Amino acid sequence: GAMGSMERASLIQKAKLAEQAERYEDMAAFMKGAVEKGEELSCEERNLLSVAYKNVVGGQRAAWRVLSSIEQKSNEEKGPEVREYREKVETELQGVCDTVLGLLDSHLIKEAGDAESRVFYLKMKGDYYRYLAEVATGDDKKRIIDSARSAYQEAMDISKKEMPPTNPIRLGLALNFSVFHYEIANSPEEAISLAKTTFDEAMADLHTLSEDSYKDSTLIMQLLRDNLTLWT
Amino acid sequence: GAMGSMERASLIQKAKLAEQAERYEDMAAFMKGAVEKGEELSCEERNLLSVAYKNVVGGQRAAWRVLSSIEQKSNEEKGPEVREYREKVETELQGVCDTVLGLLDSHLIKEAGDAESRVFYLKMKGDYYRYLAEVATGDDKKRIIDSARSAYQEAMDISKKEMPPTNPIRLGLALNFSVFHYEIANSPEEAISLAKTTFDEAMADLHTLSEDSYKDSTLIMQLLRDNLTLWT
Amino acid sequence: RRPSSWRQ
Amino acid sequence: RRPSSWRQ
Ligand SMILES: *Cc1ccc(-n2ccnc2-c2ccc(F)cc2F)cc1Br
Ligand SMILES: *Cc1ccc(-n2ccnc2-c2ccc(F)cc2F)cc1Br
Ligand SMILES: [Ca+2]
Ligand SMILES: [Ca+2]
Ligand SMILES: [Cl-]
Ligand SMILES: [Cl-]
Repeated sequence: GAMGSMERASLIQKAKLAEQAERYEDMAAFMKGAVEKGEELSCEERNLLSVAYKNVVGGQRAAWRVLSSIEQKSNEEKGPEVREYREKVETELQGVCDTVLGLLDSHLIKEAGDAESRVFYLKMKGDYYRYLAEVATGDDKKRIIDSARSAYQEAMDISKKEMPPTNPIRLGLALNFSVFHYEIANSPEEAISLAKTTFDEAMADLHTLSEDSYKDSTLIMQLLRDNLTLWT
Repeated sequence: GAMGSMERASLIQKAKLAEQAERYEDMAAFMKGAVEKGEELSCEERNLLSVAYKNVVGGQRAAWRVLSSIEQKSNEEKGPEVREYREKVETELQGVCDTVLGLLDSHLIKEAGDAESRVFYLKMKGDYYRYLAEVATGDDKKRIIDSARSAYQEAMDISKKEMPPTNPIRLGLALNFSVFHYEIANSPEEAISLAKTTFDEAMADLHTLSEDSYKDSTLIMQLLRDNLTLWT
Repeated sequence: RRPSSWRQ
Repeated sequence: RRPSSWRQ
């Protein structure tokens, strides 16, 4: 690996620097190097990994949607360039998703013993299979979709047994699983039911929280509310 | 070159697509391939080249300034990581500047016969030597600064002889040359005098313009005014 | 519009 | 603040 010669702590330090400089490709490369040191990641380190790759793939998804819309308007004969460039961005996006899924499979998930870390990595696995499903059209599209579902579902089962309803990673997992139901699985009623049940059970648990935990949980509850207002 | 196998028109088409997708690194690679076809660039094509690399180097400059500020605060012993990463971003920035200057030297400038294209490319040359000067600290810093000045000065001499005072590339050239005077050459009075004289002589020529040309010229005049208000 | 997934 | 150079 290109980062094999740099200290683990130096990679973490430089990932935080790249975040400040809004250099998210560098940030992702640094955290990939940190993961490949073979040690488990702390809560802070897991978030750095997540933020880096979410920003990288977020720009690729936004670009893919721009090009896909142009491509659809063109097919409503004018040259192969639009399809070619959409395919180029698509292939780069799939490469990043495959890289993240490789880090999770080797060997972040299998070494995640606590519910907190295991749910985190399974939510990541669901997210990046979902991003693969957004662009999928081939023989394996249904298997990609079910791979996202299976990872989300295991994370949901763990979070319901081991976490309170206001736990931020439990809330974020339910939010993204509901987005999966609505946008990928074409199950809007399941999406709405999950978002409502998650919001209501979090609302009833707020009384147990400090001011700092209250802020974290209500932030994600507001995202659930935003989708419910969009969907109903 | 990596773009040697793609048609010139396809590279232009994909550069416009990359701009719509906000994929400015792709946009710069496409226009570099277009330039390396060996034909002169149209007005529209020159702007695509400019916009692509200005966005790429603009993100590198912003990142370099973030890291340089962190580095200065650290030196007011805590590890080499900040300097190392600042050097990494710095080297990448210099690589992009060197690439653009190579396109101008081989062979955009020498084939630019009209005043409009030659001033455009000389303004580019001044800009990218200025970006090199922003990070320069070595034996050749004064020569880098004078290389920027020499390119700006030749472009200024041509624009004053061959263009009206409201010509957008003449206005933009004077704006950037004034920024060079203020920030690089430590000559604020020369910067202020140039910006004021450029604004006033453009103001007196507005009466000759159509509504569309009037909008173009007053846009750049407003940038000159913004700097004059900042500097006085 | 598109729905909201987790964002930082 | 920093001064304005040409921007599109
Ligand atoms: C997907 C996701 C949901 C919530 C959060 N989140 C919000 C506030 N803190 C956190 C967080 C940070 C680190 C961690 F290991 C778990 C966690 F919930 C972050 C993400 Br990614
Ligand atoms: C550096 C610079 C200054 C002005 C402009 N500009 C503004 C409106 N049109 C243009 C333009 C576009 C293309 C061209 F070849 C010359 C030109 F002045 C663009 C730039 Br870059
Ligand atoms: Ca070590
Ligand atoms: Ca050809
Ligand atoms: Cl392509
Ligand atoms: Cl580095």
